[PDB]
Amino acid sequence: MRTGNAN
Amino acid sequence: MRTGNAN
Amino acid sequence: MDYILGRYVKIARYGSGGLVGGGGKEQYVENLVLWENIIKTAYCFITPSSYTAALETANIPEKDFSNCFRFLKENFFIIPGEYNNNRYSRNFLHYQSYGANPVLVQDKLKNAKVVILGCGGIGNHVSVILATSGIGEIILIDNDQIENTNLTRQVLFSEDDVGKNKTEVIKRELLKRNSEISVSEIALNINDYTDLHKVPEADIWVVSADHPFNLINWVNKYCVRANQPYINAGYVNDIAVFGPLYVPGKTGCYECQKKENIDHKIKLINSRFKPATFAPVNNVAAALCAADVIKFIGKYSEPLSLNKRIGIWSDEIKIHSQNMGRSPVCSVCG
Amino acid sequence: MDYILGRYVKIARYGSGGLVGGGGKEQYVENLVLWENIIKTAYCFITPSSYTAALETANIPEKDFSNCFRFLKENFFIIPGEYNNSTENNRYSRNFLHYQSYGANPVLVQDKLKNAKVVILGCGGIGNHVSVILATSGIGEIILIDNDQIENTNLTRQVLFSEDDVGKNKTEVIKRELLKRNSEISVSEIALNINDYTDLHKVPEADIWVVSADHPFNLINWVNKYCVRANQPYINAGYVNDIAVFGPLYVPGKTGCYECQKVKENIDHKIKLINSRFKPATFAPVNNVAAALCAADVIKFIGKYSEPLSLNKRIGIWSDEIKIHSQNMGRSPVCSVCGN
Amino acid sequence: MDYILGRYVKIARYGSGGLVGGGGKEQYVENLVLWENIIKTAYCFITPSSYTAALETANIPEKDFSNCFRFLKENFFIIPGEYNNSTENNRYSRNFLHYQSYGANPVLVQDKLKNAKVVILGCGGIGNHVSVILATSGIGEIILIDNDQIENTNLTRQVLFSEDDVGKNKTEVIKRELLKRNSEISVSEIALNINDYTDLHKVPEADIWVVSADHPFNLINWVNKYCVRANQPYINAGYVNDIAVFGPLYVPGKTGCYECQKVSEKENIDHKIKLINSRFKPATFAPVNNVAAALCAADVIKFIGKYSEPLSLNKRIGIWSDEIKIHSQNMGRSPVCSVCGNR
Amino acid sequence: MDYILGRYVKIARYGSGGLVGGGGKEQYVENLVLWENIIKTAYCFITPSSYTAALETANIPEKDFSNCFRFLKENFFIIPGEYNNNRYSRNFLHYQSYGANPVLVQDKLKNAKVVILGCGGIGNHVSVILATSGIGEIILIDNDQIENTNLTRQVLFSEDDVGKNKTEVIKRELLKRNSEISVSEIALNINDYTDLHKVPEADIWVVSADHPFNLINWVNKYCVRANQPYINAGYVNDIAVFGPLYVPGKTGCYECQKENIDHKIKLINSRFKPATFAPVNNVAAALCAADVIKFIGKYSEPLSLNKRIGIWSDEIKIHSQNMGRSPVCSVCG
Ligand SMILES: [Zn+2]
Ligand SMILES: [Zn+2]
Ligand SMILES: [Zn+2]
Ligand SMILES: [Zn+2]
Repeated sequence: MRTGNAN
Repeated sequence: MRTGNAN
Repeated sequence: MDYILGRYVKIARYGSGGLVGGGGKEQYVENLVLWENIIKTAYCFITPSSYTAALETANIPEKDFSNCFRFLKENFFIIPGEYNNNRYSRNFLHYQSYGANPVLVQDKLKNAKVVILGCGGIGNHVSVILATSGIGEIILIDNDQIENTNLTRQVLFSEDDVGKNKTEVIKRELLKRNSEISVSEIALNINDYTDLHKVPEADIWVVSADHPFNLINWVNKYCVRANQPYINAGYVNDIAVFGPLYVPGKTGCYECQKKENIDHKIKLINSRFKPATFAPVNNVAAALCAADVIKFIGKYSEPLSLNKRIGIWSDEIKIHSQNMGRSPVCSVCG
Repeated sequence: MDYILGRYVKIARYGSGGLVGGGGKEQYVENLVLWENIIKTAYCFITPSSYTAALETANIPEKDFSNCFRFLKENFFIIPGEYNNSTENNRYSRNFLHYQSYGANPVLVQDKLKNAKVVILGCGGIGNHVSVILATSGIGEIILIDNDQIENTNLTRQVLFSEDDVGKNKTEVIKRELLKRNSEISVSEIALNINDYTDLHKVPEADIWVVSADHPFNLINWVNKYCVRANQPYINAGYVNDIAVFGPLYVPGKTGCYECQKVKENIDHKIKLINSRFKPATFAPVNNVAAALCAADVIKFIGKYSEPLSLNKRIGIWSDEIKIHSQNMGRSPVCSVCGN
Repeated sequence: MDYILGRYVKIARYGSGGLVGGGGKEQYVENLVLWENIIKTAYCFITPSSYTAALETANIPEKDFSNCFRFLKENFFIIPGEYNNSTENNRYSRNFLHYQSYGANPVLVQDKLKNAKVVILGCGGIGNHVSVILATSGIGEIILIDNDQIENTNLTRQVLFSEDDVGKNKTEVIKRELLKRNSEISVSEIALNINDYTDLHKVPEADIWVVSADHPFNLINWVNKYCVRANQPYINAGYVNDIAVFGPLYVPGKTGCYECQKVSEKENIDHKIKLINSRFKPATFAPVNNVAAALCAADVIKFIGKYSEPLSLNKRIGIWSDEIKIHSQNMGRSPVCSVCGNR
Repeated sequence: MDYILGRYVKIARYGSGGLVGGGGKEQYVENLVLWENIIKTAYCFITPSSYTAALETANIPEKDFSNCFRFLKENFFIIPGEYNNNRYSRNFLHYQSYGANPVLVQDKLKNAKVVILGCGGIGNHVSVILATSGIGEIILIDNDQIENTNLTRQVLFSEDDVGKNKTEVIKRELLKRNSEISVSEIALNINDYTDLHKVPEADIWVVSADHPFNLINWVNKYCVRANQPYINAGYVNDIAVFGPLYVPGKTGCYECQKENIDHKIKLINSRFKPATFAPVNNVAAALCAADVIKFIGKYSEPLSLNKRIGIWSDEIKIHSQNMGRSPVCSVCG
């Protein structure tokens, strides 16, 4: 969540 | 939800 | 004007009265008298009937009948008989249940183009939903070859396809499943921002490539300047993620709401990063992404991820939403 | 006694300090000094290294190293070096970081799957999706049970089917498609629809039954009763129009059963007619959600590395609002079916 | 107002119901009773008949007739009866069916063709073929622009040219072959090859420029720059060895331009590259030329005729000849373009 | 033995390395040092050269030169000097680029015989491409006259020609273009199956006639029984169609894959005229001609083996229908 998506 | 699943 | 009871309506005795409806529209009617009046009213519309004619058919007062009628109509439990009119039949019940005319939704899908930017786990699952739902034109964008390792979650791929281009094989498999649509391929990975110019205008871009780490930042920026709707989907290890669904002039964008030796160490660790992929998590992100696309184009219901990045947990019973509303101070828009 | 940093760990400068990990295990550490120490510590395990060898390359005092090490270990951000003894080219390797992040040895989870047997009862939308996940994750034997044939309206959800497959049996086509994707596993098919309760005796014993067949209305009540008597684990998955449903996963002696928390002549005729006309408002996204989370529970139930979500719960995920809810289906000692 | 059933509609019993129409507009109706009603209604319009004169003649419910009449009218299977006066000795009779099937009044389309002026910039194999399709479809004015002479190796793709024409100007030969085929139209020739960018000022304004001359390498870049400044539509066509290429069709203010989607140093190898490239000659193949020419001409006809969208709007399209493959390159409008920005 | 760089090879600095070739065989070489070595190698073969002389002439390491040489050879970017050399000059480049010896291809065309069954729009275009490509003998079969309406699709026809035999006018225009070939005319339309026995044996039959509305079925049955290769090409209104290409025993054949309603349909269909459109006509004909040239030339696989291929004109679309051999087909096997 708080981090960006893997792809 | 309160009723059963369709399949 | 005929009205008809939708087939997706379900009724059951429960508590003090009973349940009318199935799914998110399911309603607990506590008053048994009212519940029975609702069913006696619904019964007059099993085969299509005008209001006045069903009123004469029903053995309940004009007052109650009007009320139960409006209850059924406002919940889309009864629909205009014309909406009852096939390949897309079960989708048709879905649209009806939201008070839409299915044929009009289906026409909007037929007339739409969707870019699938990334043809791995998410693209596989999104593109097949879109194609079998009758999205008219699908543009597949990827320069990758299929590996034996893909097969865990890239559902359209087979052991026999290992070595072929993902776009080529997706196209074949989408077309096996709906020969009525058109599918395009672009042999392209986004390795620089500049590469986004090769991606054509569409109703919406479905963005889901693992790398480069900042692909979504480039896409966001390109799409704001191009006024291009897009939706992001993917995962953060075991958490399924979809959203935001960016809509020019209407939503916030991906950027709206958000020491020497260490930065070096941080950079090394993060550059070794590989996601802990798991098909269930992939398939969840992709399914709810595709639902938002169909809703976005079909215009029968509000997409969930408007202004929102949504996470569904897989090791806990948990959905959590992050607000991505417009910011006057945003570095990209506003 | 080597430990290695998992590839699935990311760290982020965020807020006053930063984040360690991605996913359910993400931890926010408010203190920038402690978080910097966790970074300096994690970095020492990029290569497979014992506690002391890693410590030897750390430039921080041992008490801090030691606390950061324990933090990384308990969250499975660092794992035993041998848990990384796969090949990057193993067909199942993607899943392996998933297993590692739960503190499991991927080789061992994978061995449990390869030795398992799963009955797929119902080969419609849910069965299609559950069975390919299970097949591509390495469940060793899949038994497909359905008597229905493929129509044209199936194609919205039934992912393994094509226009060319119309007229054919669902079990034959699913089998052809699963073995095309994973020829290392075993797939069998039984031509059956559960018409009476008695029919259930024709369904084989297995690690678990995945139950999603379309008819009759009370198929779960049957399957539940049968499975309780037969000591057969099962998972139900389905939808109620726009809500995706999975659970309960019934485990004999361990969980509640389906029937555990079960709480006018003319009017009754009307209900019965209304309900006989019922057809669900199917929608692939909803189907796919229910099937995915069902498969996840089946994989965890057999692989044994994390607790299935639907133990003692029927779980609903809404599609037209952001909403998950669970129904308590825990054991009642008073239950009619599995009780006294 | 009469309606009439188009002669290009056909009908088959298929699957559960049947098919109505043919080609791209072909409709599969699954409902037998519906398909059956559609043909009963269609049958009433074989003769040019107003809705009710045709209605007084069928044996189905009035409301059922309306559903079927709606289906037929929307798909252009029945058309206004006014659309059906070509003299029948009208050369463009078969073209009229085409226009009708797209819901257009073929006489109005034909008139737009009559009033149009088309520049053929390059009179090689693509120019040959495009110019002949245009002449015989009745484009009123064609300006041939080329300064090359006919050679014997030309005869493989250059459809208008005889053995006896070797040595003549391509433009003089195209013009006589065009006037043999349609004496009604007007053809002029400009003895010119674009070698300066300034040479483009010698090219007259037209409804559209058909650009196929490949020499020099950056002909299209000059053409594109010039046409964006001059508000001048153009279409590019050509081939790269075994791949047939057409598009983009540039429409001022509407489409992207050639430049929209566009963003050796060692001298010892730079010289090797230039020699290799100076010796280049395309592996010409008449079927490749012809597919490129044909689709380019179709898009010219649609562009001028207005009855259907050209395919090469915002796209450069490549058709492979040694596989079953069409691929498009994005040439949609970029707001950051260095040629067509103008704002 | 000498090698020579093909004239159809083009080179471009691109991305992180460069492109080598154009068209279908276009190769993107990611590595700059490699791309620059391929260039140095190719430069050695601009004039015919043996492997040893070019190893000496290119001043690069043996392991690198050998890699570049194999690269260029495998893509037929350099070819045996013996394949090099003419009215068919450009066609030769085409055959060279598929790794054929163009003389041997051309010899095969020169010695072939092709039936054109139907001399309307499709037959016109096909016959002219076949004629100018050097097919040695062409037999035109049609008994129709030229009409003013023909002039929109029938490229060989002038105004002066309205009234004359199609077959007649095609023959003299083919011969103005390639005199070295021989053209026969047979004044025949196939109004009964029996008629086909008059259509002579050939390397291939091009089947374009859409008169009557069951012709391909007749042709299929004849060419099956007579071991005769054929190819179908036509149009369904705005869709161009070509294929299948039928090869005795090698491929599949065309058949491998109420009352008052009935006279109503029969009447409507009796009035059918196709919505013809020259660009569509020309696409179908061009691709058919290519397949004929490939079939008799043997240098590349014809596209429509086992396939019926549609090209749309109102949208960007090619689609092939499966027509591979059926074990249980009525007609063959
Ligand atoms: Zn913003
Ligand atoms: Zn119980
Ligand atoms: Zn521009
Ligand atoms: Zn056959």
